[PDB]
Amino acid sequence: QVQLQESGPGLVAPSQSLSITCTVSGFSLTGYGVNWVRQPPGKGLEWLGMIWGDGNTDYNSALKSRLSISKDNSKSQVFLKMNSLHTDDTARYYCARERDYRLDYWGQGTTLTVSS
Amino acid sequence: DIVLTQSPASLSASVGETVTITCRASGNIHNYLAWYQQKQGKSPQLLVYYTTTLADGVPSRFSGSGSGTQYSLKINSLQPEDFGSYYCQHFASTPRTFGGGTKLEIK
Amino acid sequence: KVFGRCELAAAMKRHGLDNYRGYSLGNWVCAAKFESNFNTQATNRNTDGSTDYGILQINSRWWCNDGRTPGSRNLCNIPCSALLSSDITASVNCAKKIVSDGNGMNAWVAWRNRCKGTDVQAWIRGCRL
Repeated sequence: QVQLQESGPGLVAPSQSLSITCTVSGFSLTGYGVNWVRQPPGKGLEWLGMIWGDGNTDYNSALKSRLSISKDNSKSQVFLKMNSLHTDDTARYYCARERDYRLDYWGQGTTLTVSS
Repeated sequence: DIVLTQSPASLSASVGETVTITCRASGNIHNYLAWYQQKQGKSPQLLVYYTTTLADGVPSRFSGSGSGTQYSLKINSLQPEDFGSYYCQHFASTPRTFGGGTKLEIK
Repeated sequence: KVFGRCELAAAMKRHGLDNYRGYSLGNWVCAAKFESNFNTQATNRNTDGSTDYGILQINSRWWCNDGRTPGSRNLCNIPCSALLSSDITASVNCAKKIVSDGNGMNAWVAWRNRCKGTDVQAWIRGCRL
């Protein structure tokens, strides 16, 4: 069964970083990309970046410099690492599987709040 | 970046009604466009990919069409479970972007 | 005949491979690349009477009949030398036979190992089709 589960810190401040974890199951990371998408309170979806099955990564041009995505194929985990936090980074963060140009399975999303 | 202009922002419809939600790309996306539905407090769910292909399990009252730069999601005879929000996303290259969303609500 | 990637892509789109069983067109070009290096006359002798043929390297033991392979099934009901042609209609028609569902591309070991999971769309981007 395909599952994506996010785990994050929940609350962070502009002075720390932020690493969210995406623990997948029911499929190999070598065969699929995993995208990171977020949704600000009462806002629409925003694309952050992704890592392909081959380990290459692509990022939202605007947030590219604050982001880093990596994964451990053996642990079945994908990581979103973000820094230089702003309060506008407050959002629900989702990892979703990419199967040949469509996000077919999405995690439940973790809510992150960026304080002072 | 290719940006997507989705409209309308909100739609008020009755069950049984047919509604159209459009997404216009700022550049040619070559049919690599998906639609998602997000219901109150749930992750988005894939409805349509590559402009026209319904995802597995999706009822046939949903149909996508498009080509080039203007894309549409049509819902024929809308059902109670159809209300919620809809977003289009392109996959023409990276970075991918989503449309601003359309809120479909009960008239 | 060695096809250029866009040429191969336009041919495959013509023959209905774009989004065939939900597989984006790039998957097909990537598979051709790694299987035969785009060479319609590629051939590959396997450890068993088997031999893979043409652009998508179709196997002589199960899909095309070469009549030189211990145990053909000729599931594509085609002679293997039909596959060794400049025109890809036969190769494509057999491939469509092989890919019955959304996981059918696994038929090609190179696609599963070298294409699945990568940006296969890269093979067709910039191709006029």
